[PDB]
Amino acid sequence: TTRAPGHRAFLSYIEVLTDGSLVGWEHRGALTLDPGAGEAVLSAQLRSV
Amino acid sequence: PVLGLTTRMSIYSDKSIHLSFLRTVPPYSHQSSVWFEMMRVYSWNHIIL
Repeated sequence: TTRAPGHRAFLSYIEVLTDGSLVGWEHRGALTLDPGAGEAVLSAQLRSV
Repeated sequence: PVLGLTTRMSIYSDKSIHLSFLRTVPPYSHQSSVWFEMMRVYSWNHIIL
């Protein structure tokens, strides 16, 4: 996700829906990216998925 | 952009409605941080609000 408005509420809804399930969802991670850093800056950490 | 003066209203804090609002006076909801400090210095617990 980016810093666009509503992103705080967006990720908060993942944990409630990914918990208490017999399917057993695994969370790879949460990524916070800012477009203003630079085009090449994002690829430095985006590859860590 | 708009600058707010002498306006303490916690509604103007979610950017999903007010895209660009800035103020020079802390809002009413920020008062809660004061009560926490008074709670620990005076050794208080078991509160009801």
